[PDB]
Amino acid sequence: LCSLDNGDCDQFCHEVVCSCARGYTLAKACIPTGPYPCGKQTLE
Amino acid sequence: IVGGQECKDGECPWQALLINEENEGFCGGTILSEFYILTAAHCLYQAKRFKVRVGDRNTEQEEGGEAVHEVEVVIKHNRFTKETYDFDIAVLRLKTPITFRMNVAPACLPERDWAESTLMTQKTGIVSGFGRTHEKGEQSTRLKMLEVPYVDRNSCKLSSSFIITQNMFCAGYDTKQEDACQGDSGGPHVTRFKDTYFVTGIVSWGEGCARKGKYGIYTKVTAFLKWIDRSMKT
Ligand SMILES: O=C(CN1C[C@H](NC(=O)c2ccc(Cl)s2)[C@@H](O)C1)Nc1ccc(-n2ccccc2=O)cc1F
Ligand SMILES: [Ca+2]
Ligand SMILES: [Cl-]
Ligand SMILES: [Cl-]
Ligand code: NA
Ligand code: NA
Repeated sequence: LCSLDNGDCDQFCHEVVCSCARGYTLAKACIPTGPYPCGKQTLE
Repeated sequence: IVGGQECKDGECPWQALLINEENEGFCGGTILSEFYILTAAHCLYQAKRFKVRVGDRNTEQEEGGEAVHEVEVVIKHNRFTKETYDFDIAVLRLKTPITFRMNVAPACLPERDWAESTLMTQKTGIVSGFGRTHEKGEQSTRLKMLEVPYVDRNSCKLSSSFIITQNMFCAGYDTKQEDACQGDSGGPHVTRFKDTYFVTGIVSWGEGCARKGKYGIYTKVTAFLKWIDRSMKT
């Protein structure tokens, strides 16, 4: 169930089937595809 | 933002600022993608003509990474009215695309059902903007952020002079002197989940700022995820 540890998903969870925001690919975990993926603070 | 702290470099990169013909900021926004900014519908009434500045952390110094964008299309929720402040949401399509960089990057849009069960149930979110730093004072020349706890809808209703709708939620503090304020409207309320920030709210309204027994009221973005998606494809 997504109700326990978010189904182990790094981002989205539905019924387990994980999802990621646009700009990420499913590795559970979600992997950024660029230097400025959504929702990430930026470093110099 | 009353209380809180200044945003450090790269800390609040999805912040946008709406600027009027005087080149002064009057409302915030949230960067959604290269072409789209999320803001409050009520902001559109404040200036006939406005532009969007991204990358700014200090409105008194021109610094590396600031850029100005013209708005091509304004998409204002058809049900918004000043009578109720309900449906307080608009999307702006820019004329030219934003280049993401230090201090300029989008917040993530969540999936609706997941956001309702997983984000709206977190303890706190983060609000940011260049608004007043005291209810009676002047707008901040520095970008500020503030962690605000989600507030129980029924406590909020009891505290409020005005109707709280299902398209709103409440956040902030009963008596602690920290809150969003005039000028912060339209800006981001984001919620972290496992190292990623998702946009959960739009700064909407409050009875003053940081008043004892009052909270901040935010547009509930989950209620509009489908409306936003449709708007960004229009
Ligand atoms: O008009 C103001 C002016 N305030 C707006 C400023 N505060 C804020 O914008 C916020 C405080 C906390 C958040 Cl979040 S936004 C204060 O500096 C002064 N506030 C306000 C109160 C109520 C209100 N409202 C709510 C429901 C129905 C009708 C309606 O008018 C709208 C509104 F802007
Ligand atoms: Ca600046
Ligand atoms: Cl309602
Ligand atoms: Cl007021
Ligand atoms: Na809660
Ligand atoms: Na309060």
